[PDB]
Amino acid sequence: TCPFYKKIPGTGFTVDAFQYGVVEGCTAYFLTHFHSDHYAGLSKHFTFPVYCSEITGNLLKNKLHVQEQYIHPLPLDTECIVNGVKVVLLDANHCPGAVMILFYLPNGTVILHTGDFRADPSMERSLLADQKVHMLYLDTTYCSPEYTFPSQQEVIRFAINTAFEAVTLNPHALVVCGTYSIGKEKVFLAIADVLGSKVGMSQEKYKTLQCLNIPEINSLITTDMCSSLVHLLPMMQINFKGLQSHLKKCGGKYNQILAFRPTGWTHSNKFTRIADVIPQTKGNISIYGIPYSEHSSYLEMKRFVQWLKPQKIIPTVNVGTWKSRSTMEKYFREWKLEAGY
Ligand SMILES: CN1CCN(c2nc3ccccc3s2)CC1
Ligand code: NI
Repeated sequence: TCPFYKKIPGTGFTVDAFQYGVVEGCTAYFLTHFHSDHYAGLSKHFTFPVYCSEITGNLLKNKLHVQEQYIHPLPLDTECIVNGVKVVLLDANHCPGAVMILFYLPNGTVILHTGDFRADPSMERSLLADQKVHMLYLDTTYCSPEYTFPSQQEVIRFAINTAFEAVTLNPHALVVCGTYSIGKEKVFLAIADVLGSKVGMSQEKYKTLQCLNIPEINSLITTDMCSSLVHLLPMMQINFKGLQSHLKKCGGKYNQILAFRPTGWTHSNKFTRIADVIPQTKGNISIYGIPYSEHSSYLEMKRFVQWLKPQKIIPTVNVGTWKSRSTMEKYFREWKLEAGY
């Protein structure tokens, strides 16, 4: 059964609620983004209206084979009426196609649902500017002060400089990058750009990327592995065994692998600066864990919420334990007392 924090009161709407069968009273199902925990339950047999971004709709049609008659893409930054209620989709700064949803309820209440997001000061100059928001359904993934990590720009500078140095020292080195979902494409695109290569990948991953409206994508990616010196592999293969096995398949073209595992936050962020990050190495294979996050840091989350000044916050992540709920509630109250709302 569908939990309370996925229902929008005063409407027939749910958000990211496809794994609960027919939700009683639901006339429109919104999907914030194409990540499996959020789309869980969708398929070609789904027969209710789904509202989403254009990019999310391309993935629904081509990857999940949802019938076109049920896919309702909406443009961003545009007031739309859905089943008698005004809504707006805003860019979430998460993965491609990810949105936040503003709902203007018939009674005058305004609700913002962030979906998954990485809060940024640029959101302060979206259509949110000077918009009173009564209720905030908040991506609380990293809602504790220990969760620190660098900017995406800093992480990409590290990855580009590391890959360029390694391949310039050894032109027979291969670069490999792990993936298990959409998101974090800048990691492999930026490395391939500095090396003068297309990114090589499976047919299935190529299909996924073809759905993402990335400018000049045909110039950047390929299924011809032999033509490419930056390869994408499943995240599960980014280990010494998996990479040794891959190197064997490359027909003596390469004698070294440099691999990247984009993660979220890890406990080494409590000790080691991005500049000082070192790999794990065995023989001619080295593996870097890089903290490329598509969720708000604690500090980014706190700034956004203190700017927005919501009357009530409903967490959508870390909801399952009393300890995590109590921790989040304590921070919301600190933030409110500090800023005066
Ligand atoms: C059994 N543990 C319960 C507490 N835990 C977390 N609490 C929060 C709160 C806010 C952000 C993240 C977390 S993780 C870890 C698991
Ligand atoms: Ni997500």
